[PDB]
Amino acid sequence: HGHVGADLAALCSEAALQAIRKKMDAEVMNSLAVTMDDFRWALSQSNPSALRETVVEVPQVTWEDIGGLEDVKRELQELVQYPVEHPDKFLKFGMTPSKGVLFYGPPGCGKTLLAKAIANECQANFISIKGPELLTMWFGESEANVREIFDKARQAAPCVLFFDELDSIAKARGGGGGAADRVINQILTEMDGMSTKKNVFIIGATNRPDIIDPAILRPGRLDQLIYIPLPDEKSRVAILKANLRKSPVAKDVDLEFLAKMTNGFSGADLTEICQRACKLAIRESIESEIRRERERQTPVPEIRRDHFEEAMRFARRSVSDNDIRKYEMFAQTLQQSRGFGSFRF
Amino acid sequence: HGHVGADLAALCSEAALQAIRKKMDAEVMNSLAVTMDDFRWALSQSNPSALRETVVEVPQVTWEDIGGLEDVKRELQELVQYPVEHPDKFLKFGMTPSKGVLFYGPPGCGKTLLAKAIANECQANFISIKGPELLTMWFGESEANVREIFDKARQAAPCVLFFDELDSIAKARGGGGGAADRVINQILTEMDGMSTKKNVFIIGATNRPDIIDPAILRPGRLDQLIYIPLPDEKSRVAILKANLRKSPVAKDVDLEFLAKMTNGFSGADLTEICQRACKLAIRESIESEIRRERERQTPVPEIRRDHFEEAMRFARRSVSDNDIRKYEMFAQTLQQSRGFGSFRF
Repeated sequence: HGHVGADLAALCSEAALQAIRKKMDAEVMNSLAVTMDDFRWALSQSNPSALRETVVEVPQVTWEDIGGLEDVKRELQELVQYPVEHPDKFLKFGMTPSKGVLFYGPPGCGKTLLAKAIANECQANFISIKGPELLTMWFGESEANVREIFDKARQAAPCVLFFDELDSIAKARGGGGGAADRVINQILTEMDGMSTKKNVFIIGATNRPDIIDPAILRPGRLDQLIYIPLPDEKSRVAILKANLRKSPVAKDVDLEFLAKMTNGFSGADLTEICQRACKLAIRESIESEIRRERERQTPVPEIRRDHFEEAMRFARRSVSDNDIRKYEMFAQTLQQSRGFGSFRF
Repeated sequence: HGHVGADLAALCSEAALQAIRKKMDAEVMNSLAVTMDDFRWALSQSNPSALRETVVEVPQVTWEDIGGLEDVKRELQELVQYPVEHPDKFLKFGMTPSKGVLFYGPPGCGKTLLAKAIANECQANFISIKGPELLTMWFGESEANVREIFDKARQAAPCVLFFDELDSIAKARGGGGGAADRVINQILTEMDGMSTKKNVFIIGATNRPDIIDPAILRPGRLDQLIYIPLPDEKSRVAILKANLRKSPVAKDVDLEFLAKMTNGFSGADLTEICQRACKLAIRESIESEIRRERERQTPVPEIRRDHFEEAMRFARRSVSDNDIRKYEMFAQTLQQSRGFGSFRF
């Protein structure tokens, strides 16, 4: 990751030289074996340069890592895919495609992997602007490097410009102020700049949806807001299956049972359940090797479900019942139907 | 109103003597004509004594004056009628009938006429304890006259003890305090005292549901809370029809059109629409009599729909969009389903 072609040449170079300095003696030269251990050493000792240069890439989440969220899935399809994959209908009905949408909800409930998924269906380059980048632009007073971000979105079109943690700045000046940050204002300017063409969609997501600039939520700007709740039972069984993918997990482990036990568990907590089960399998397997080598020389092939019990004993429902309460209060702050239901004639 | 049998005898006496002092001359004595004008004069000059003695009476609202509120109607039936009209099933399933329920919502949206209606189906004596009575008990430090109210409910069983404006005291000490009022505590004592038998149901209703004592909302006490929203289109067409009942209203007036125009209008505002239409019909009819008698001697049979236009010009949606917002926030403070939906097995 963060490896340009010259970095890859350096990687192959140092791996081949690790093979050379592993052989360590002319026919033996031709019999060199560049084995995966050499490439792993080269990776552990490779200094890449292409970090801090944000990568545009169609991500790999495929909407099955993020299960559930079916109405949110329909809104995201209608907001991203329909403008770009069926653009004739939009110009037929005269609807301008929406410039942006704004996720909100509990932290780490599958918001980043919910814009990657729709960027994957859209086959659009995904540009994630994390919260530290916005903060860095707010502190160096370099509020004009978000012109570069939007320009990079323009060249890398179609896009999903995931302004992750859009309320980082508002948290960073909690309190003389009141609205309209340094670089939030530049995001507003360069968001009002581009037309509804060029298929660049800003999906900036906020943990705290009330402290944000209310000028962001104006129409034309990120006017659609989409509540991303805590995972439903389908959503968190898909989350548990996705976090445990590529990891050798047992057959007698019942992942739907785990997803059925865990009600208020955010997606990040469901990762930390698996990352404390994998870690505990590491501990047991390493201890197995240790007491084998010291005694038997002189295996835990899979994460057994007894690891998903003593690992799940340290289960912290990280988001409170009063955080999601306030997110619901903001949610039907945005719900003001109020009697215009059954509008018939 | 407020007339005991001795007061009715005094009423007939003064009406008959008004007939006597209207005749004002023995055969003419037998030809006295006690006409309705004499009874109306007697009523206008009758001093009744039975006021300030609260009346227990099966009220006349019949659930059609309060239209709509269908789920609220089902909850009130299940809470009042089913304990008293089908009590075998409750002792079969071991369910104790709930001691009380607590309405809340926007002021004057049909909360008083929503406990009268269910007291009418239940055919239960309806005891309305208005907010000034609770305030009077809180100021005189006579917090032991609510023992008498509950005792009167016990004798007048089955009851609907509508503790109207239960949060009068909490408004009267808005702010050193914090909870547990003088006579709210006695309401709690005599509410916990009576058993689930005797069929006495407390339906105390609050405009402000958050300032009330949180010990009221404990189970056993007024644990069920029922949101009484602003009238729906069926509800406010029934309200407009009920307020205009006994008043001569035209045929070309379209009351469903009125109820369809008025979205945020509380029930009290829909009364003041009709009580400014009736008042303007009074003005036009009286002015008709005035310019007839001064000129033609020397009719507005009905409230025409041109009165319901210039009367509707002075239409004040009295409850704001921020009051009902807070009532909805309290309502989904009482909604924490949150993932236990689709609890299957």
